[PDB]
Amino acid sequence: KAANYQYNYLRDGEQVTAHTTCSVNGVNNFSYNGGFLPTDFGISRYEV
Amino acid sequence: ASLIYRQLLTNSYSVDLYDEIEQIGSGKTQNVTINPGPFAQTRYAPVNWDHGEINDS
Repeated sequence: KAANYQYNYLRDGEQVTAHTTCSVNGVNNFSYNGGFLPTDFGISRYEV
Repeated sequence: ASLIYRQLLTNSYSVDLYDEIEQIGSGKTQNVTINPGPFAQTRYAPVNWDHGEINDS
């Protein structure tokens, strides 16, 4: 998911405030089904 | 020897030929005459920075 984050740093003294948000595109999506029972553990879709 | 001045005045027409010669000799340049009317410098726009297009699902 899109993750935002703000910070600052130093660059020849002049304190620079920076603000960014990272995301992904072209993400592969793996669907693993360990078992079909209600008790079984499953992940309908996990991104990679 | 007074005729030096008379001769120079009478023969002065040859300086036209001399002017043509030096004109042919001299290199030449020219102008691209400048424009007035930068009386209004223009700023970019009202610009606001934001995160791009998040790809939600």
